[PDB]
Amino acid sequence: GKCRGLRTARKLRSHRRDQKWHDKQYKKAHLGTALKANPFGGASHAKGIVLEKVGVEAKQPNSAIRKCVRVQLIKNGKKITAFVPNDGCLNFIEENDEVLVAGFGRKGHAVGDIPGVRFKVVKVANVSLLALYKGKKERPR
Amino acid sequence: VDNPADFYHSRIPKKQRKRTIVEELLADSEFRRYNRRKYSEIMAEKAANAA
Amino acid sequence: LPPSPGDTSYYQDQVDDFHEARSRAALAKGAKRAITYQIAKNRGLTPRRKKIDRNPRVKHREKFRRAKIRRRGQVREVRKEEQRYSGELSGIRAGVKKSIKLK
Amino acid sequence: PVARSWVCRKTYVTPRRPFEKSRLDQELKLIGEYGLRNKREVWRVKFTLAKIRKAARELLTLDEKDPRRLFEGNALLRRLVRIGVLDEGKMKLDYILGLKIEDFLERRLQTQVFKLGLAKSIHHARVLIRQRHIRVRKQVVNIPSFIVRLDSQKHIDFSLRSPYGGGRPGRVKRKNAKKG
Amino acid sequence: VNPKAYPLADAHLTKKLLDLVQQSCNYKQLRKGANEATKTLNRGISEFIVMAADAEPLEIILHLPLLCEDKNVPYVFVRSKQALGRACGVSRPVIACSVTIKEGSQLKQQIQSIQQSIERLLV
Amino acid sequence: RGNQSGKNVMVEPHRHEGVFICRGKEDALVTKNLVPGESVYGEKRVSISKIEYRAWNPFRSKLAAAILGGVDQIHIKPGAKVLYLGAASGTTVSHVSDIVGPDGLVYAVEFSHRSGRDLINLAKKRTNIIPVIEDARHPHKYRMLIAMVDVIFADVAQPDQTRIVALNAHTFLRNGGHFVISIKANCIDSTASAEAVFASEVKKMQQENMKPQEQLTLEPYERDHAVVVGVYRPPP
Amino acid sequence: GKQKKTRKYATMKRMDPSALKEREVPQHPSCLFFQYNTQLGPPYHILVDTNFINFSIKAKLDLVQSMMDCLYAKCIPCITDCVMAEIEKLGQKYRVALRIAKDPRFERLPCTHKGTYADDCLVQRVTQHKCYIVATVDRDLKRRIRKIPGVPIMYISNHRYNIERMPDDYGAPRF
Amino acid sequence: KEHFRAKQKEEEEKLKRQKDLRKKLFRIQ
Amino acid sequence: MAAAFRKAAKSRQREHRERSQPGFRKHLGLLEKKKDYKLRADDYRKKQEYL
Ligand SMILES: [Mg+2]
Ligand SMILES: [Mg+2]
Ligand SMILES: [Zn+2]
Repeated sequence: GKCRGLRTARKLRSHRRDQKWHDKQYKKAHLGTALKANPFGGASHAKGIVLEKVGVEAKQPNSAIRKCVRVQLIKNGKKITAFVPNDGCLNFIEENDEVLVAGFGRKGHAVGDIPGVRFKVVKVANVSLLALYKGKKERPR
Repeated sequence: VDNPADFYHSRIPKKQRKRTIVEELLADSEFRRYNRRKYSEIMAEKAANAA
Repeated sequence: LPPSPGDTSYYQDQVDDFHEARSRAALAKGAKRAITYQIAKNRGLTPRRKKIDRNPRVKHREKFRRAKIRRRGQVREVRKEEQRYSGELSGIRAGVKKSIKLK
Repeated sequence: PVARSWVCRKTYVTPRRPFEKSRLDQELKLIGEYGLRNKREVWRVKFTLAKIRKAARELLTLDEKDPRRLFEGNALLRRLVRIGVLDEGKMKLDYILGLKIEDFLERRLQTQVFKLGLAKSIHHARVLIRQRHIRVRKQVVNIPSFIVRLDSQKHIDFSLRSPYGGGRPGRVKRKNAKKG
Repeated sequence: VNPKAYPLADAHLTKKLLDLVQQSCNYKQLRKGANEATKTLNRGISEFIVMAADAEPLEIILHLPLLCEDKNVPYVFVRSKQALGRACGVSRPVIACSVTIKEGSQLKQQIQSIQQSIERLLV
Repeated sequence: RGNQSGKNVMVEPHRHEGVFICRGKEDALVTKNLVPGESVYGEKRVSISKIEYRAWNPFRSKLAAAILGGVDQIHIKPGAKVLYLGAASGTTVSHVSDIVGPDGLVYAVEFSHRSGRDLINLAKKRTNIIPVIEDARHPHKYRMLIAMVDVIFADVAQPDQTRIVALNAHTFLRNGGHFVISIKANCIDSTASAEAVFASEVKKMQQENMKPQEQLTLEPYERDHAVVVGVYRPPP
Repeated sequence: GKQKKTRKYATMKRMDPSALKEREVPQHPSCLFFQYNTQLGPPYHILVDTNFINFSIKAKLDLVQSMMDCLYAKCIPCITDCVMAEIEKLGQKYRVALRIAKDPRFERLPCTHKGTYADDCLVQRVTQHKCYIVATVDRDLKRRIRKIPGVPIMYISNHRYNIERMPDDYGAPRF
Repeated sequence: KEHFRAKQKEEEEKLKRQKDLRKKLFRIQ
Repeated sequence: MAAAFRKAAKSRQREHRERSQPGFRKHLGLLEKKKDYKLRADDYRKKQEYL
């Protein structure tokens, strides 16, 4: 057992310091080892260039395959696959366009969604896709 | 049976009284008017369906 | 022990039962240009909603009115003898028992 | 350095469990019976009642002859009697623990106007208040959530300038009289 | 005092009774007269019955206690029909009045208190 | 509208013994008139071809409200001895006298002298009713007049209903007998909720060696009312 | 110990057209406005399970005081004959819980059942009256109670009491 | 008919996630 | 938010309409669609299985 003496504050303080460092959450937070762990490098969003549309080039009319695109992140040059929210938003997006990408799928994947894709397209030319779809804004060139 | 207190509230005149429940249904106008309208509609769709 | 004599399995094996079940099922089956209102408020493709949704207070009022209607199926509303008693105006059912058993 | 004030507080809290059938049914019943606008109006009163009953419980944790208990309990009971939720014969902390939310909902000006016969419906009472037809003593009040004190209850009437209160006829009457 | 007018209210209870009668009139909740009081008992909408013990023939209101005992409705007597006349807002004497049940009334607490005060008179 | 005088109608027995159903455009609950040609309280009667039945009002009687409400058993049957507490004028007592018939007996207890005079006049015409003008809180004061009974019906409407019923049950109710108790929640305790009162009254009955078996509310006709039926000292 | 072994053994073994149409259809209780219990009132009667008492001892929680902290209202704990019997069968090791159960503030209510099984007795009282709150930490009992409408459940979460299906919870812990 | 369908919809919701669907299919296999 | 996209598209509720028999062939009868043929198709299949 541990010491339960009246004059043992220094011994008790040393035990609690050691217990803190064994917590993996405490070490990671104080040393800053995982600040840049996420694919966005610590940011919540990222900007990318639309490479080409894998779903449309294949002729499968699944509508879950059709809304997959390939983009290249500007910050680190990685190539990822993202979802377009709806078929017909593909018409607003052209190749070599600049888009804003957010995360997707932490909660999970719905029925009819392709597993292993963890990104979605939110804006093109700094305009939200829903506003373009609803006819509230026009895409500047 | 009649009650003296219900002379106006709940009492049928002796001319409207009948001997059987069926004769009561044969007399009242409100039931006859509705029943014949419903019966006509049923036979209308019956002829409409069969043709 | 053998089954009851009235039973068909008394005189039928599994081969006959397989064929008879199929046969039974088949037989049983038989100069200024001002902008328009559309331009001024770019509503766009906004979902169309009912007029009741415009005012939240009157929308809640209709929800309460319907809820009392739906409750009438579960439970009977208390009423006074505002007229002389003249019967039930519906049937009297004698076989349905609604009491709660205490044990 | 400025000469402004930064003192403010929230008056309601969102519910802890968002999908409870009993909670939704209770809210539906309260809103329907008292003609409220939304759920926030219920949550505000629930917040107030929670504060009052927590104070009563904390006072009841103390000894009867504790000076703090006597002073604060007397103050709380006097305020509750003044606003009209308690009775003069029920001046104990236990009766504070007995309090419900309908007791506070009955003290709003909207339900007071309806219960005194000035309006023929609770929503009609709300509309009458919002259109400046109702006075409490001299003062014209257009806030439906005005909490009526015990003494103010006998002095709710139609305003002197209202068409219902012996004032000048309104816009529609004048226009229709001009037509004919 | 005629022995048939048994639940006779004292001076203190009479003042409370006449106060509530005046309030009930303002809330459109009072039925005035022996015949109208009888009809509320038949319809089951009566909170309590207040009668005047100084009716020169006392027998003209003695049918009301019989009806109350069947419906289980409390009843009392007061000493003056003229005082009961003012409390009902009437310029004539009144020998019987009835307070009516109204849902959601603000007088429910005062009516409940008066009902218990009546029942204590009967021990 | 309703059941107007001069209409043809059919009468059939109910599930409960001694009770009948009056089938027509409207359905009414009726009992066989022990004294033909007389109405106790202005109810409508039906003539059969020498035989006469009286309509039963559920707004003016609590036993009729329970029967229309779907109670399982009432235990008041022809040829039974019934002790009735709180008879008042006797509107329900008159229908109870019809059910027990000439062989049965009803003991009607009513303390009020005003209603007691009406009960005696009702007892003049019906030979199976024994009027007892006494306080039900002291059953020993009328123990001479009452023999062992089969059913106790109580409609006293007092804060001490359970004590009053238990005292009468120990003195006059036979082993295996039954009781029917009407409970008005506002009378026992106005401060408590109606549902909490009903659970408390059941608990008090169990503490008096009475076994309640069923309960129901009388909601269409009464608010915050209940009826409890049980057995006293059940046979093994 | 073999008290443990006998317990697990016991739990393992635990798991013509003329005729009148008659049918028993119990009436829906008038106290409930759909799923909301209106007759449940600020004096709360709470049916205490035997394992609720023991876990209140382990968590250092006084029974009446902790219930009042959760509800800010007067609470009356209730003990059945079935629950009192199970505490007595536990023995001298559980003598502290037995003394707590016999407290003059508590409501002692009788029950005439066949058997001592207290989960069945508490479910039956819930079905009959709809005026109680059920305080238990037993998982399968809580599953049965959740199927009965209008009856809240009180349980222990962290080192505090918590309530489950009660709209007037007020001073109840957040998550 | 509508009541029967609504009961199945709750079961469909009770496994509507992608990992939940693959969960049973190994278990049924 | 796929629900917002679907709800915006479904704002217009016009559905496609059915074409009728040409006038010069009106004496022959109504032009049958897939719903009409399905009635006569199942009727023939039912009788053949019974036979
Ligand atoms: Mg609003
Ligand atoms: Mg157990
Ligand atoms: Zn038990």
